[PDB]
Amino acid sequence: NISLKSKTNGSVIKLSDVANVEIGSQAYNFAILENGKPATAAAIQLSPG
Amino acid sequence: SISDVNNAIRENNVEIAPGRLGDLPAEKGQLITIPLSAQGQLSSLEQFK
Repeated sequence: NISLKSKTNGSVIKLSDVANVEIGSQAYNFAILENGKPATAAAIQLSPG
Repeated sequence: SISDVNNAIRENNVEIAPGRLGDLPAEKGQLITIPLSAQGQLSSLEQFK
């Protein structure tokens, strides 16, 4: 519902008009497959020594 | 005024940012991803003059 002033029409429009707003991952770089089934994982490393 | 000269030199030499084609999230059926860049900097004396 964010208001945005439109030059051509002269009336306020909404952000939905010029974009789709969703909730999703900040980055889409990596993905995981545990046994062919999508999942999420994190790798644990140990300090030297 | 000197501000005009400085602003013109700022804007015409802009350092456009690099990007990529077909980055995640991607459409279904995308088979090619290619980095792309755009040169926006002045090259030599002639352009600056």
